[PDB]
Amino acid sequence: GVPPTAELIKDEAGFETGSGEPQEDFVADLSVDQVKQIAEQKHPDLLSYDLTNAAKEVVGTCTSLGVTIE
Amino acid sequence: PRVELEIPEDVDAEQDHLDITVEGDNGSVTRRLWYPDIDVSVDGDTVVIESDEDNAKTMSTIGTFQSHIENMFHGVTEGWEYGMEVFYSHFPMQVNVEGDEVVIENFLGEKAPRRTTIHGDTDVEIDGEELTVSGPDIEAVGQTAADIEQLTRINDKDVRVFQDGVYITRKP
Amino acid sequence: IPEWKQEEVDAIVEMIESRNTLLERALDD
RNA sequence: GUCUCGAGCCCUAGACAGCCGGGAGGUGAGCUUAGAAGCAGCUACCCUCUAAGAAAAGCGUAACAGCUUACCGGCCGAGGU
Ligand SMILES: [Mg+2]
Repeated sequence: GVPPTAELIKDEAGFETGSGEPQEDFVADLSVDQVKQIAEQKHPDLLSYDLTNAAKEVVGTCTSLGVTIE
Repeated sequence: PRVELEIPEDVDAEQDHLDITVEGDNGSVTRRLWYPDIDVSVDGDTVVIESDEDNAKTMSTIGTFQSHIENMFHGVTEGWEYGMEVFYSHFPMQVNVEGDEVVIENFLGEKAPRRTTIHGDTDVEIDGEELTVSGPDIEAVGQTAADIEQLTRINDKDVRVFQDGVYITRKP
Repeated sequence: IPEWKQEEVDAIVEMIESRNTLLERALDD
């Protein structure tokens, strides 16, 4: 019953709407530990065995919005 | 080129001159396979189609002869069957088998019955809105099925509106 | 002999230690 | 239409074609929009599982659905382009 990826990002970022062009226009920002929490929740929604690979899937939506990493 | 077709155990094949006769539990089919320098013979339990010529035109008929023989094999054992469905929008169409021909009455409200003679030892059986054309000779069976569909061909009016007629549904 | 077909055999053999033709190929050696 | 000659690339580690099977998750990508979920538009076009499987090639729907596409596996077996 866990909600989609897009929502959880907007929760722990502060911003709602994305941008017309991703990566070219950075909207929000996420840290190392912040993205680690999202991967902890989605387990059945993701096919990955290790916790490492689960994060890669999540990032596959962030950069295509305008979210830099620190 | 030389092609060898191993004849099925159910089947027995004889041949004299240019005619080949193939017999099985489902009946017999005889065909005349005639083309320049293409010899078709029965060497025991194998039918041989050979020629010293190997040009495009000769190779074409050789491939054609093979399928004709393989089809005769299939027809005298498993047989050939085509399925047809009779569809009508307004006027109830009457499709029946009368002797050696299928008769279609009241087609599009016509007074005059449309009809077509059945080819060879082909059997046409109708179960309500379904028809099944079958027999050993795919030529006769395939034609009879096609003839029935062609029998309700409409030239004068828009076919997208007037679609009544028996259609080939299942092809072997 | 496509390189991907060679890299595959090596990858299969690596798992045997620890396409059907490539599986057999790996089995053989 | 057919005959002859030459060059490139592919192929028994199985080519070309056909048939069978798979064509999967993140999530309906984001934006736009009341909604648009491969397929209105703009922009991006990224990574998981894996033998493959597009941020979707052609239809399809009001939008979905659904049908095929690439792509992978099998059957077949000799030339294919
Ligand atoms: Mg007119």
